[PDB]
Amino acid sequence: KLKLSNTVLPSESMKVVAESMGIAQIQEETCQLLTDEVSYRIKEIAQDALKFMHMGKRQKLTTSDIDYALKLKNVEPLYGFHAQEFIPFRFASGGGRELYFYEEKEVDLSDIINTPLPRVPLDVCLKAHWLSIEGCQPAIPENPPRLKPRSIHELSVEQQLYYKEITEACVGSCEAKRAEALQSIATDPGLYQMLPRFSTFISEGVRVNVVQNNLALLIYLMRMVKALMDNPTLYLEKYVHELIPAVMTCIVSRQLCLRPDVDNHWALRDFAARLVAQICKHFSTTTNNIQSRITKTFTKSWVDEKTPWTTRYGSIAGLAELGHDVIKTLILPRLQQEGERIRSVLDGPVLSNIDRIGADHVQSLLLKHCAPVLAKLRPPPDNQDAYRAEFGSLGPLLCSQVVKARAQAALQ
Amino acid sequence: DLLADENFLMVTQLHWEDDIIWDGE
Amino acid sequence: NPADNYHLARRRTLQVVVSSLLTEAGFESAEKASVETLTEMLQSYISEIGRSAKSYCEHTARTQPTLSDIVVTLVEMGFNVDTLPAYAKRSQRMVITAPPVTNQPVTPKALTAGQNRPHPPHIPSHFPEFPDPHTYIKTPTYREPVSDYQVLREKAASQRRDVERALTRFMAKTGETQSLFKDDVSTFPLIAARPFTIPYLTALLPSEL
Repeated sequence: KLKLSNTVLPSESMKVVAESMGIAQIQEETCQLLTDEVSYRIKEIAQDALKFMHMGKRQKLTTSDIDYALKLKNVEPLYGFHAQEFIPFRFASGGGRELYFYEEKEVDLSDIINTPLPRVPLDVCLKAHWLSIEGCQPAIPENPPRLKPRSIHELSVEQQLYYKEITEACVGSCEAKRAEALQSIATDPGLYQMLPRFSTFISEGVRVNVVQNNLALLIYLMRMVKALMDNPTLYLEKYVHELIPAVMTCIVSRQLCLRPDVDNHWALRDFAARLVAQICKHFSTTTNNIQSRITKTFTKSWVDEKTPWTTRYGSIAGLAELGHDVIKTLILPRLQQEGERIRSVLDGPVLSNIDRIGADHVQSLLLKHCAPVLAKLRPPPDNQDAYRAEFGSLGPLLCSQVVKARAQAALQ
Repeated sequence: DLLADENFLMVTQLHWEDDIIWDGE
Repeated sequence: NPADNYHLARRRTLQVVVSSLLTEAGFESAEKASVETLTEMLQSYISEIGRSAKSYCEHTARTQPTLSDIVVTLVEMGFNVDTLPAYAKRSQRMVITAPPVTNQPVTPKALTAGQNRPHPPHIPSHFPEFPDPHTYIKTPTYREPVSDYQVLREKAASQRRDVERALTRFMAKTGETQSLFKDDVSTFPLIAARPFTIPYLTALLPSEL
């Protein structure tokens, strides 16, 4: 079965061209005579431009194929103009005209000068790799993808040794070892079918690593989670039910080790955990299961009375990094409670506990989020004392942060 | 549509919130 | 993006050159189709002194063109070359800086690895090394076997003792029981002695034979 037809250009476009040139009162047989001649020349060239596509080993007819197909038929590749003498440009392609259907048809002559020129890409280089090693294709990134018998483990001993080396490097005794092992996790194509043992090693580790709050052990495991996520080959949402309660525990947990000093890292432990938490709510998303579940746990962590302030700071960070609208709709009705908590830490003399440090970190983070939440939905008018209607927390310093954001927008 | 593979992935079928360790001891 | 950029960087510089010459003339704000027309005549003009001055030098058995090959190339395009020293010394002229190059950031990171299996003698040393000792090859492993006579004797002994203790406690709990101590059924329960009607049959006869 082949219902191949012969499609020509419409004749009602050929009369428009003729009467816009000075040739009026053309017959229909005169006009049909134009549109079978030019529709043959388009068919003659597109069949001849397909020879250059095949010879150049491409599957896409580029714009230069018609320039050589025209030159082959002794017609000048010039499209915009036609030179009768032909001596200024002799069969020289000018690359066509960059024109559109939805164009503006008028530009300002200094708009084209002030725009930055595009980057000239890298020159052609010759890299070698291996498609086949004695018959087997390697999984390198240059490649696409009655007694019952004694059973064998589903991992090879080179794979099991690889797992042992990667896990003993990812506990961060040496930093270069970690970084390679993290890149190895980030781009090994054959790291599926080992992924249950990695997920179990992560999950089990954090739970027996928060019994004593060992921050490095945790910072290395969170970097291992981040290296597991950006690998494009492996299928992760079968294992995310073990991954997510591990990161929530890094963010919402108390620190058994020295309260101050590494709290700076603790904020980053909660910074790395809140980053990977909102990356996990960005991926793996179905209706009303993952993002809303962690949002509900974060909100009941917040509205809980008389929290641990480490848990409070971590949950505050976690709800803070959830995007544009989430702070637009959630952090709004709660400023008074935040201020009251800050006032209590301030009044009670107790300084040797971690409450004061937790309070300062929470207030700074909340104030930065409130700044753009404001820069985003209102003009920057009355930035001096109008914020005193919102208990006067960040006030003029919040206004200065909004001004810095406006300066960054101007730079953009 | 309730036989879709996702319904059976254990993120959508497990109360994994209970695992998060809060103030453990 | 990059393949478009390869052609576009060199076309967009040509368009900026055209816009600058138009501004020098007196035009501010030109029509859009009139700019892509004039920058198409500009690219076709550089490509025509490229093809014709190469043809005039290679006709004279040379490979790179001198000045005498371009002043005959421009004559054959009707240029009147003598007016060009006056055009170059304008006071109104601009300078469009060349398109930015990604070659300056040519190489972010280069490194080597070890544990790659050796090359077979039909592959010389200058070909790339064989990858990880796990990328392409696999061999099976087994579970750790406990062939130790001490722990096997201990396992068989403790399992026999535990099953006979479980059996005797179950049979003493579900029947008549005696006790060495007063009211002692939980600890040391004795199965009660029942008399047989013919006791030599259960005494003298072997049971495993």
